[PDB]
Amino acid sequence: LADSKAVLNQAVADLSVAHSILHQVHWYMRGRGFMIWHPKMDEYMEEIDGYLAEMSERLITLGGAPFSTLKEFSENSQLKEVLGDYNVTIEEQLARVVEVFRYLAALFQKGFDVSDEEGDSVTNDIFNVAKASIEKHIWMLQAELGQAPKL
Amino acid sequence: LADSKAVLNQAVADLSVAHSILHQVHWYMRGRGFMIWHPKMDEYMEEIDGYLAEMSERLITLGGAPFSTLKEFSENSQLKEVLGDYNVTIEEQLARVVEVFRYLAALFQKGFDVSDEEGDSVTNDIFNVAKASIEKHIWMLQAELGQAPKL
Amino acid sequence: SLADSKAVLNQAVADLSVAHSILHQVHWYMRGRGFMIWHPKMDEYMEEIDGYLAEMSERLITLGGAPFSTLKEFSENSQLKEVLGDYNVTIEEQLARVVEVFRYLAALFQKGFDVSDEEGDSVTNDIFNVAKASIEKHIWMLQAELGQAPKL
Amino acid sequence: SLADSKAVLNQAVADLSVAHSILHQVHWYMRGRGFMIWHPKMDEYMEEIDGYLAEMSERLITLGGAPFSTLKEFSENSQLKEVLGDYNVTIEEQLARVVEVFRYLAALFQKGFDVSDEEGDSVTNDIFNVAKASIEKHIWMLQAELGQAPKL
Amino acid sequence: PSLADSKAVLNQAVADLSVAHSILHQVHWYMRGRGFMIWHPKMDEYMEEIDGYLAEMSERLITLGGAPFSTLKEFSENSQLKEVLGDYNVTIEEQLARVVEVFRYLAALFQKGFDVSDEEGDSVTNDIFNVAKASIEKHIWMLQAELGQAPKL
Amino acid sequence: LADSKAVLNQAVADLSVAHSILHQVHWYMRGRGFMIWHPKMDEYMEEIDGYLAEMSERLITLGGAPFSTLKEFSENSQLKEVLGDYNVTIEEQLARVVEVFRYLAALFQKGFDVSDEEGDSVTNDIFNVAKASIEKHIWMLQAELGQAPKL
Amino acid sequence: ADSKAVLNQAVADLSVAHSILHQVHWYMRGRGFMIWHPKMDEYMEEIDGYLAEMSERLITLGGAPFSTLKEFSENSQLKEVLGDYNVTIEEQLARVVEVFRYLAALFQKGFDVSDEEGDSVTNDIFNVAKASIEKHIWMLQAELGQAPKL
Amino acid sequence: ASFSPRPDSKAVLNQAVADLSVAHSILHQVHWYMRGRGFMIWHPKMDEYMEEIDGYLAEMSERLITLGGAPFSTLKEFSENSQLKEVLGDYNVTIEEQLARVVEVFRYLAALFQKGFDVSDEEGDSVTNDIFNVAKASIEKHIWMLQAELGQAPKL
Amino acid sequence: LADSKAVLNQAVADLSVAHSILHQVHWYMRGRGFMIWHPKMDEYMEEIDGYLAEMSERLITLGGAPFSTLKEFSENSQLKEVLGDYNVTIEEQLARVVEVFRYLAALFQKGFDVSDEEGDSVTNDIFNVAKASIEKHIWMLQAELGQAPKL
Amino acid sequence: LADSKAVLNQAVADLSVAHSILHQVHWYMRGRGFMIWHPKMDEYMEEIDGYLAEMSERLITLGGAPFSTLKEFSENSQLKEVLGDYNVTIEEQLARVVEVFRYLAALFQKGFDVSDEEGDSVTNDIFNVAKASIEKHIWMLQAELGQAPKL
Amino acid sequence: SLADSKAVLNQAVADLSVAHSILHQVHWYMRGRGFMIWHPKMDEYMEEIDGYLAEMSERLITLGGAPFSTLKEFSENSQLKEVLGDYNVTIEEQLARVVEVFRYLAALFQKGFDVSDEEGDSVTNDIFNVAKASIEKHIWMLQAELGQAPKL
Amino acid sequence: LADSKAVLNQAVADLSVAHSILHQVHWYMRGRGFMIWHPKMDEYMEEIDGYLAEMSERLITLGGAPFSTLKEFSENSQLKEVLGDYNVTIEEQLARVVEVFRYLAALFQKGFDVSDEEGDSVTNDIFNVAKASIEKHIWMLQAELGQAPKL
Ligand SMILES: [Ca+2]
Ligand SMILES: [Ca+2]
Ligand SMILES: [Ca+2]
Ligand SMILES: [Cl-]
Ligand SMILES: [Cl-]
Repeated sequence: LADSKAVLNQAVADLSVAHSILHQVHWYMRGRGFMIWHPKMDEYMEEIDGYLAEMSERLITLGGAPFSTLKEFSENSQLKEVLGDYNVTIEEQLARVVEVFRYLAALFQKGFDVSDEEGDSVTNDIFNVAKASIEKHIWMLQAELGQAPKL
Repeated sequence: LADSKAVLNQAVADLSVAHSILHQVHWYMRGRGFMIWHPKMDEYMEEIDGYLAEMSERLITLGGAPFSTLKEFSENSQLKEVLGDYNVTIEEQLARVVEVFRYLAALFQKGFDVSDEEGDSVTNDIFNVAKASIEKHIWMLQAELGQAPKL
Repeated sequence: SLADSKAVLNQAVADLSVAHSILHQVHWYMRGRGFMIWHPKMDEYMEEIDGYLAEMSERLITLGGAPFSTLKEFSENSQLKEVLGDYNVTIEEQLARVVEVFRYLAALFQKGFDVSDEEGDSVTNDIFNVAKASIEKHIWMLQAELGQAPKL
Repeated sequence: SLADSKAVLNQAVADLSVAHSILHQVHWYMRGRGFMIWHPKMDEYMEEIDGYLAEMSERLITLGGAPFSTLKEFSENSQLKEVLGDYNVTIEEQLARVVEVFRYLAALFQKGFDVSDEEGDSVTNDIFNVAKASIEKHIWMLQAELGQAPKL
Repeated sequence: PSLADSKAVLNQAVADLSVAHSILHQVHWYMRGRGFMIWHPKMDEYMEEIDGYLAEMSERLITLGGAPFSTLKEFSENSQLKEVLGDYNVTIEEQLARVVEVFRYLAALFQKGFDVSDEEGDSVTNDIFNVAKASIEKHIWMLQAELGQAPKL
Repeated sequence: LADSKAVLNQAVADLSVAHSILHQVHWYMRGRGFMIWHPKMDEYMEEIDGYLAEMSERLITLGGAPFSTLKEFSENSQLKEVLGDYNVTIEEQLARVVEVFRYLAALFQKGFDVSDEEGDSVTNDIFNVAKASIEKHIWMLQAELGQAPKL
Repeated sequence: ADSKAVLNQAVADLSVAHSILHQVHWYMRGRGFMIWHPKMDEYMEEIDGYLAEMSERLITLGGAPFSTLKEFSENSQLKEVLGDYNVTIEEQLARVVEVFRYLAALFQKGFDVSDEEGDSVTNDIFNVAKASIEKHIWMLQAELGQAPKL
Repeated sequence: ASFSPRPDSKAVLNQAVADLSVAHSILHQVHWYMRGRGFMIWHPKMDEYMEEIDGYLAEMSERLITLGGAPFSTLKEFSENSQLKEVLGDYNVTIEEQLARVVEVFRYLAALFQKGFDVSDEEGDSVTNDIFNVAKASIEKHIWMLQAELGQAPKL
Repeated sequence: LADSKAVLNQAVADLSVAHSILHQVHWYMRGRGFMIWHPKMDEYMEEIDGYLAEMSERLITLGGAPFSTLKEFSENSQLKEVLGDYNVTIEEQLARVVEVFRYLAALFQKGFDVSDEEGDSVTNDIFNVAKASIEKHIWMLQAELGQAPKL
Repeated sequence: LADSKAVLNQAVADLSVAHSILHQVHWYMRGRGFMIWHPKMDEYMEEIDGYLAEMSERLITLGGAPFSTLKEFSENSQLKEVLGDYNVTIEEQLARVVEVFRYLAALFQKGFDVSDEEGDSVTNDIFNVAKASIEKHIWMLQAELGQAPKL
Repeated sequence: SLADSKAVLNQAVADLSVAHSILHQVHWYMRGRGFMIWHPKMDEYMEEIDGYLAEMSERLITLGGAPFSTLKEFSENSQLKEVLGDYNVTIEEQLARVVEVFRYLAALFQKGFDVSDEEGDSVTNDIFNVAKASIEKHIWMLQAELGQAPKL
Repeated sequence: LADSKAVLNQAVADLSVAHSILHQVHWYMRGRGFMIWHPKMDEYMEEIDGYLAEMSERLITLGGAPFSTLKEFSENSQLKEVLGDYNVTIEEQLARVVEVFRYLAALFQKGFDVSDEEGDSVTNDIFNVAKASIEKHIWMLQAELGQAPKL
């Protein structure tokens, strides 16, 4: 992951698995707070989809070839998936979302660094904008869980 | 179409009493979650009013005569009302709404079946659409309570 | 100190609930020339009555009262009288029924205005004033359709 | 399998085309008290009829059929009869004409439902059910304006 | 070339539309009878449309170097429309027929405005009058139809 | 002006003449600030029309008979009109609008007081709301003119 | 009398034009379908708008609009044919051009007749319709690689 | 070059300018420092409350200016003339305590608006009287809802 | 796929793979018509996400457990994925979309039939509504390709 | 036909230079009134662009060939441009806009006359509508400058 | 260590809070020709200042900081000085005061840009860049009203 | 900031000529695809006008003096214009747009570099955002032509 194209493709894989994890959280959620957090997962999925559009389009624009099959996403992503379980508590589900978002914020920092080293300023801006928004979500999720952001 | 007319009128009575119960829950709600659930009861009331419109209008269209006094609603409905009470817990209020919705979904199954037996496809569809949404709400309310829909 | 304002707000909860029921009967059983305009107009009036019901019930809860909240309580405490629906009522008779209900509500709202003013409950007083204003405007328009002066 | 479903979709293409023309005649030639309500109301009904024409023609094409698509085909295949426009028709005679058209359409839509309910094309079946529901609701309202029961 | 007559007819329209607006307001306020609920707000739509022609025609007069009438005295004195005291006892049919008469007058005035501006070569003014006449004549057809009558332009 | 009906009808006349004066200011305006103040007169005319609607409708509702001819407006209004003149400065035009608004605010105080005495609380509120807005405009116009409101 | 006759001619011809456009919309296949199929809907809505304007003006003038499919079909100068899927996009768009050239010519006739009669309201309705139809002719022709050739 | 002279309807309007400015600051503190279950509904609710407070500040400051007054218009003036007390922000506060703080601020404001209602009524300034009445109505509705979240009766 | 729950879960897997395939077509598209069909794939992706929401939520509501990992989607779907290739023509890409949509319409017919025999009229309607819309897309794509729908 | 096409093409050149002049006025404006008049130039530019669209499209429709290079616009326009200068007063700027608009209104009268002579009624209407609005702007600009329109 | 980025964000919280107060003073005490344009313009500028306050305070919280959140803290930490309101200030003087505040904010935002670039806090860096761009554009417009170049 | 100012003014000239070229393509377009690409040129012109506003305003803000005559735009732009020609193929028109956009993207990279060198971070962002969008359009135009972006 030492060129802009490679880190954008890593993000295509990781955002695709993150979307799948968010969807599991949305579907399997139970507990007090469901009525606010279940639809919130749809907002986060739309957010992730937007990152995926910006980063995939930029990769194509640069002459790359985005991963575009579930096998590629699953094999390249560093995120791990588990079977859905309704008995996970809402506190646990929100903590899972924070863990996913911390990973994405770290990936986006890597993308920011790789693109800055290569002078790809457009790609650098894409990762900076996505990092800003995801870190704001981490502050809010952590605040609901009674915690500091701990970036 | 005597039985289709009869089940549409039963729904007019039951939806009228359901709306009154939801209004009670809206007004008397106290406890953590109030700010989400108090306005949610307004959304459920608006939806119940929409079914009351659809079903009353269809009954009139079929040559029936809708119940249209409080006495007729209360005496024909199988839902029981009790005095308002601020000390019902918020989770008990949600379970009250689940009980009302389980009753409505069962009524709408009966309506679906009666209208099918009398060949009244328009009435059958009104009950089918209403049942779908009420069952979806039962899932969400049960999820907030940490439980399965049990439908 | 505000027992009477609370009592008149709860009277309004009952009467607005029965008024809504009567308006619904008019909406459903209406037949006659003018149906196409007055049938949906009843829906507009029902939505407005629901608005006053929200304002007045919320104010009652806010003052530490307990709104009537069952159909039996509305029926027993309202001063309005319901009758079985009948398609043979003329559309002019239906509109006159609405005027009668509205004249009662305007009178109830004046009572609420006076009681709340006596007790110094200026917020409740304004709720009854705004509601009375609009109901009276409706009485003018309904009466005008019926070829009459408002007769307030 | 699909023959009856396609045939009734095409019948509906012809009948809806002629119904649209009849409603346009009513819209244009209308005179009398109620004009200002009922003249624009015919535009609303015409837009609804055009909506069903789009749904039904599109499903027919989708199923491999070929919609009627000339005025001659519409006129020859429709069971509705058109007459010269006449400004002397009374407004209640115009509304009765619309009710007659709508009763025919509701019966056609019931036929469409009947050939597609188990047998035939399930998507066609939903289209005809939604259309029948709305037309029957209009028959109630038109009949109510005329002081009558729906008499379905 | 002199646009004195295009200016004069625009100003005549300023006065007449002002008085027409007042008559329509009277109809709106004093209306009683079956049909009130559709025709009372309809008079508001008509007032708004009359106000729009007032804006178009006054602005064009000003643009042409004219001086619009701008006092009630000037409107009342220069208008050819006559006003009567408001009366709640006028039937809906009579009120609609009064509006028809006002509108036939306006359509006639706008035809005069069309002809004068055409003769003076003022094509912008000409178009303003043409567009206003078209809509007023459409309303006359609709009002007359409510009254069970042909437009009879 | 004896009673609520009478003061409402006085306002019908005075608002009608005020609208005419505002229209004159709108049409005849010339000078720096035209592009702000010419459309502002349209806003003020629309506000005036709104009070005319509220007050006329209330008068009809009370069983009165609104003035409804130009002769009645002109004869009963206390406002005086003069011929339009392009040579009036914009600051004189705005001062003329202030004068009209001070008159209306004073009339609406009279309407407030008469209706209060008669126990006509609905009419009372109409006059109070209208006075509030007109006085706010007097502040703003006076400020443009470099002066205190001086109510 | 002549303005009324040409308005009614337009009622018939616009009715048939609408039917032809609908045939084009329904039977369309070929590359370009996804842009041109919904474009026919826009043209149909525009044609219905002219039909409203022209029929209402005719009624307003004391005329009696054609108001039956048989009257439209018999009085229109446009010819309809059975619908067929085996028509290329270029032939479909050329059909639309032919119908629009006809309408633009009819609207010019309406303009001339109304001008002669001094019916300026009717004159303007024909002028506005002709302007828009001619703009569509340019675009359709351009898609076909052609000049407008009015 | 002196402090605003200590002073009627103008005086209570200016008191409200100071108190609303401090109430806004306290709501903003609650918004920023909020943690605990309920954050996702109450954090944005504070923004709605701040916008509402800003609305009253506009109504009341504009009325004061219209009456020939001179609103407080510096942070020193708001802080020193307000009866509300601010404390340093702290993340360790529970949702229940945060909402209780908002209730206390709103009870104070409703009491101030009753005083403004009473003064303006005595003076015959009916426009000012209505501004205070409308603001009081909405604040008291919020007190009911906040209290209901806390399981409490409104106690108004 | 013997009960409604099983066919709804099959749809969860197949819609998830169909979404991935549509995303590939969106990204790798080249040829005349790109400017209209590239954004059309976004519309189809949103349509598929809509089907997925209706069907997953109904499965949860019925007491089932949706597939919710990429491994589950890949393994259970009958749709096959291939590596992205820019050197596929737009005609080939649209034909690929038609193939996917024919499969989904056939799945929705299976779901319609299973739910119909169970008397699960709500689930039956979800499949019928999705059938109707996807088959309308097949008509349009085929028409662009110069062909009959050939359902 | 030839003369209408020639006047429409003249308008394409003149509107292009007028747009450039108005942009200069927008950019170099300084003085009291900037905050009203700077954005007003944008409204005027948008309106000029609208006439450029109408007149160029009509020219193409008639079989003509619009000027479509800056060289053609500058060489064929009758309007003269000068270097931008911040030192111009607001009132001098507005006067420059009035001069441009007077020229455009005269050109549109010529276009109206020529198209009327040729019987090109569609072209005639385009010039008439454009002239009407430009003359209304001349009234308002002149009013701001304390003057009559002086058409 | 993001000590310096946190510190400059908190400096902005204080300074934006005082700037909002100064703009509110200008809005309230404004008199003179141009009032009708510049009085509401101050509301737009206040809304903009409040937007930057939200962006910068939220970023500070997200980074683990603790925003100033009392009026005493804002006043004591801000570098901007407030004076008592005065109706007798001319429009030109009021606008010049706003320019001076905005020049200060732009310089603060350049400091925040610099500090955050040095510390590698690219998200904070972008927040200050976007705010500086807009404030500088306002300086151009205000100076242009005042007959002057921006003189950044 | 002399060189940041100069590159902004270069962009004012270049964007003005690019808008003229895009207008020519819009007007003279003939061939299959006209109906999608003709209005597309309007979107691209509106976007170019947006950059012209951002860049000109920034130049004014920095104390510069934007080019503001057609002569200055033509003299300073490096884009060459030719006479309009209806017989250019539609695919050649799209390739002409790609050539103009490759030039603009190179100009914007130069603007990014010069402003970064001079420490003008605001101007730097303006150029980065504009370059990102133009590069995205090059991908899409190239894809229509069946080819890679080839940045
Ligand atoms: Ca950005
Ligand atoms: Ca409790
Ligand atoms: Ca060619
Ligand atoms: Cl509880
Ligand atoms: Cl070509």
